[PDB]
Amino acid sequence: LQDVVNQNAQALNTLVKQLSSNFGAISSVLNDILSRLDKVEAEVQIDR
Amino acid sequence: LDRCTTFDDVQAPNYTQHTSSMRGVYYPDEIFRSDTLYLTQDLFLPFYSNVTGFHTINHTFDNPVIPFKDGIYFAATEKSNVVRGWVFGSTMNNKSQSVIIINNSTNVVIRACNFELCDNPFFVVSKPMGTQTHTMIFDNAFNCTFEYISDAFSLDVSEKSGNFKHLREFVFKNKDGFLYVYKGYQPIDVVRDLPSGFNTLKPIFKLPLGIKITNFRAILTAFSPAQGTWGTSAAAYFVGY
Amino acid sequence: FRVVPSGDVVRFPNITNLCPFGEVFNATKFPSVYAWERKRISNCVADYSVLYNSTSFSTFKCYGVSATKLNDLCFSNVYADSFVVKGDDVRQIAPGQTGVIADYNYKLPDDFMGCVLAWNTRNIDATSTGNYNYKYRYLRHGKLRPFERDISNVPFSSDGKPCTPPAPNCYWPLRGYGFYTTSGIGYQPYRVVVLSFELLNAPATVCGPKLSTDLIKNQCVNFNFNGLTGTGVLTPSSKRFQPFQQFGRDVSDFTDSVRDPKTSEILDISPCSFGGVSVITPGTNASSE
Amino acid sequence: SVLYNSTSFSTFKCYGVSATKLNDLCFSNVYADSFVVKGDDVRQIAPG
Ligand SMILES: *[C@@H]1O[C@H](CO)[C@@H](O[C@@H]2O[C@H](CO)[C@@H](O[C@@H]3O[C@H](CO)[C@@H](O)[C@H](O)[C@@H]3O)[C@H](O)[C@H]2NC(C)=O)[C@H](O)[C@H]1NC(C)=O
Ligand SMILES: *[C@@H]1O[C@H](CO)[C@@H](O[C@@H]2O[C@H](CO)[C@@H](O[C@@H]3O[C@H](CO)[C@@H](O)[C@H](O)[C@@H]3O)[C@H](O)[C@H]2NC(C)=O)[C@H](O)[C@H]1NC(C)=O
Ligand SMILES: *[C@@H]1O[C@H](CO)[C@@H](O[C@@H]2O[C@H](CO)[C@@H](O[C@@H]3O[C@H](CO)[C@@H](O)[C@H](O)[C@@H]3O)[C@H](O)[C@H]2NC(C)=O)[C@H](O)[C@H]1NC(C)=O
Ligand SMILES: *[C@@H]1O[C@H](CO)[C@@H](O[C@@H]2O[C@H](CO)[C@@H](O)[C@H](O)[C@H]2NC(C)=O)[C@H](O)[C@H]1NC(C)=O
Ligand SMILES: *[C@@H]1O[C@H](CO)[C@@H](O[C@@H]2O[C@H](CO)[C@@H](O)[C@H](O)[C@H]2NC(C)=O)[C@H](O)[C@H]1NC(C)=O
Ligand SMILES: *[C@@H]1O[C@H](CO)[C@@H](O[C@@H]2O[C@H](CO)[C@@H](O)[C@H](O)[C@H]2NC(C)=O)[C@H](O)[C@H]1NC(C)=O
Ligand SMILES: *[C@@H]1O[C@H](CO)[C@@H](O[C@@H]2O[C@H](CO)[C@@H](O)[C@H](O)[C@H]2NC(C)=O)[C@H](O)[C@H]1NC(C)=O
Ligand SMILES: CCCCC/C=C\C/C=C/CCCCCCCC(=O)O
Ligand SMILES: *[C@@H]1O[C@H](CO)[C@@H](O)[C@H](O)[C@H]1NC(C)=O
Ligand SMILES: *[C@@H]1O[C@H](CO)[C@@H](O)[C@H](O)[C@H]1NC(C)=O
Ligand SMILES: *[C@@H]1O[C@H](CO)[C@@H](O)[C@H](O)[C@H]1NC(C)=O
Ligand SMILES: *[C@@H]1O[C@H](CO)[C@@H](O)[C@H](O)[C@H]1NC(C)=O
Ligand SMILES: *[C@@H]1O[C@H](CO)[C@@H](O)[C@H](O)[C@H]1NC(C)=O
Repeated sequence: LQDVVNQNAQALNTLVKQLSSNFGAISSVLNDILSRLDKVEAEVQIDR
Repeated sequence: LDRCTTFDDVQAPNYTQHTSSMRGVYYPDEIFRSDTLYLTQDLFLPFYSNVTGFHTINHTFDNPVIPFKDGIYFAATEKSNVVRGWVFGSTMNNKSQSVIIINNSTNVVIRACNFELCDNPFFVVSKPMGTQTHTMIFDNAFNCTFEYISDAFSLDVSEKSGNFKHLREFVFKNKDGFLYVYKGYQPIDVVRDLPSGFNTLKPIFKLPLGIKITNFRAILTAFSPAQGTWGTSAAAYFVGY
Repeated sequence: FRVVPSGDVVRFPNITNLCPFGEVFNATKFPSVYAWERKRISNCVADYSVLYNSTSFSTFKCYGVSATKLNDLCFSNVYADSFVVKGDDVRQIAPGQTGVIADYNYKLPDDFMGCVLAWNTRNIDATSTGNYNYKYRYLRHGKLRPFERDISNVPFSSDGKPCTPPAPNCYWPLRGYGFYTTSGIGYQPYRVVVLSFELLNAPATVCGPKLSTDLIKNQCVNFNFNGLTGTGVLTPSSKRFQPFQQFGRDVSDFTDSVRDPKTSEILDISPCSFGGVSVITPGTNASSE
Repeated sequence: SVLYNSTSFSTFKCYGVSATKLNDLCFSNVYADSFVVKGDDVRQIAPG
């Protein structure tokens, strides 16, 4: 039972942590992308 | 002493060997983080690396030209402010640009020029009076491209006795024309060695010099018992890559 | 549960002086490329529209930022580099180029961030008899690293050993441009300025022309701190930044705290939407309640 | 590099390789095509 609980918690926390990956974009921060780039290139980065 | 002199009857250096101990970590960027673990890849000093020690005592006055390679960790153990700064360059003469970073008695001075560097650069302090008398780092300078002078202060230049009290640590890097400088400080009470421990360094300077750096030499202080005669006081500094 | 902003906050640092456009772009003298010069820029407003009435640029290209966003940002660690090159050599001032200039005189880094500007100066820097005061290096052992300069004048030999100028296989490494009034466009002088900076990661003191507002707290608002724009709720924070830190980030790399550029107070930033919502229906066939 | 002292090129563009890698490579089946055009027509010498 303890490891059932632990597995659920770990899955959710990993999901939260995985937001820091770039996935090939210039940054992983939407605010940074939209503050630096105009719509055309911002669209490419946001699509990635 | 108007020109720069060469000490007579000086013993050759003994490149004593020591180990780093989880020393040399610095802040990788300018972002605030807390309560977390952060994996990063950069130029760091590996734990328990071999470091070389240099000493000033009696007749040993160690100030050779040292290779720079990919960056340096430089830690000084002292009690009377003997180590005053560095000269970084490639040929270490007036055929190329060099940068001097020194703490004279009242200011921190940084200058990049074509220096007619002297093979034995030092400061002179009088033991009976405890006052700085001469500075003999270079003979000539021209084609200067960068200069920085800090706010005035006052330093205790007089000689002291006992155990080493201050450990001052620096990290130097060279990248894209910038010389990164990181600094840290610790109080200590030891006799001979480099203390073991952990201490994070903080960024201080990012100097836009745009020069090739392959060699560096340390600037030391010579304590003269009387005019003309040259003496030394105990101090040590250690280098790692 | 969704919440929409009901306010607007803009916080820039206290700046009064206009940036030294006159000093940089209207200087009487410019240096040789092999001895390009660098100047720091700080504590000024970058209102470049003032140039529209006095300058015309043949080349203007920016890297790492869109030209239409420049008016809305603040820039950190700003330098300007100046020098003079030939018309055909301007193309070499760009990341990842080769040629004599890019190899031995001035090179940009691969991850360059900044802008490059260049304009024709035949009337100023060319004479009927030919001006040879501008020089460049055309012989060297190895290539320069980014933002490196070499101002030595040692005589050059391919063998690599010292030589005396009056001898075979020994040359002076610096050569002089020949700028004539009657030259073709490819052989006419151009003045070049390269601006470098960093964005949205550290303290800044150069900013575009914008009006700051008051600070609204405990309310979902649009915010703009030193160019970083977003939406959220601002509260007082117990975190203690060091002087060299401007932004804080959490494990998701979301910007969760910032130092106000006017009062130096640390503020926490929180999202507006939060909470779970469920809908209970007896079936649309039976009712719409 | 021998060209540096004798020639100046208004146009130099490379496809399929980075200009900074040219000194580190060997090239197979090398051909050179030569001709003359007008200034406005140079832009037409490019794919597509
Ligand atoms: C820690 O120990 C390492 C070796 O385990 C030291 O690095 C060694 O440093 C010497 C002195 O510079 C290098 O020798 C020189 O290398 C090249 C190639 O020959 C050249 O400059 C000279 O001819 C000379 O041989 C040596 O290669 C290098 N070893 C390695 C494996 O990189 C290091 O200095 C020690 N740390 C210190 C002393 O602080
Ligand atoms: C440590 O180095 C600093 C920096 O060089 C020294 O301060 C500088 O001292 C020079 C003279 O050696 C001063 O030059 C002269 O100063 C006044 C300015 O009103 C005047 O006599 C001349 O016009 C000339 O400029 C220089 O101003 C001064 N710099 C600063 C920033 O104060 C300092 O003396 C050195 N300390 C020791 C103990 O050697
Ligand atoms: C680095 O320093 C060297 C050595 O001082 C500088 O070279 C010297 O530069 C001057 C100024 O341009 C040259 O001008 C000479 O002056 C008089 C006439 O004004 C006369 O001797 C010559 O006809 C000539 O014009 C001088 O020849 C030259 N000296 C030497 C020995 O090379 C050099 O300019 C400096 N470099 C930088 C990038 O600042
Ligand atoms: C650069 O340093 C060298 C080496 O110190 C200097 O060479 C001196 O040149 C003068 C003038 O010709 C001679 O009188 C000296 O004998 C040379 N050697 C020394 C040790 O003084 C040289 O002058 C310096 N500066 C320049 C511009 O070359
Ligand atoms: C922009 O530049 C123009 C051209 O120099 C300026 O208009 C000139 O102003 C001077 C000084 O009053 C007059 O002598 C000229 O006749 C004007 N030229 C015209 C009207 O074509 C203009 O003032 C400048 N604008 C700003 C906002 O500085
Ligand atoms: C930027 O200027 C503002 C406006 O003057 C300063 O904010 C005021 O500072 C004074 C002096 O400490 C306080 O009494 C006021 O309460 C502050 N707020 C206002 C609205 O006047 C601010 O200190 C300046 N910032 C910096 C970094 O110099
Ligand atoms: C590069 O070209 C220059 C210019 O033609 C050469 O320098 C010239 O050499 C001739 C022959 O000795 C002299 O008559 C000229 O006065 C020189 N021009 C100068 C010094 O401006 C130079 O030798 C060439 N370099 C190489 C490596 O071939
Ligand atoms: C004088 C130093 C200015 C420092 C620049 C300041 C901030 C960072 C960059 C700003 C962009 C300025 C370039 C203006 C180009 C005008 C374009 C045109 O007219 O076609
Ligand atoms: C230096 O090392 C040698 C052995 O290489 C030793 O005999 C000598 O005493 C040492 N000298 C000093 C001053 O440490
Ligand atoms: C330095 O000199 C003192 C006094 O003579 C002596 O006791 C000491 O051993 C010397 N130290 C070294 C390292 O030679
Ligand atoms: C630039 O400098 C010239 C020469 O001194 C001067 O006449 C002019 O007013 C200055 N400003 C501009 C915008 O050209
Ligand atoms: C669908 O419609 C009627 C009229 O609203 C509703 O009352 C009824 O339950 C539904 N018919 C079914 C469930 O067969
Ligand atoms: C090119 O040909 C011309 C004409 O014969 C000749 O003078 C010159 O030396 C040759 N070489 C170069 C590099 O121009």
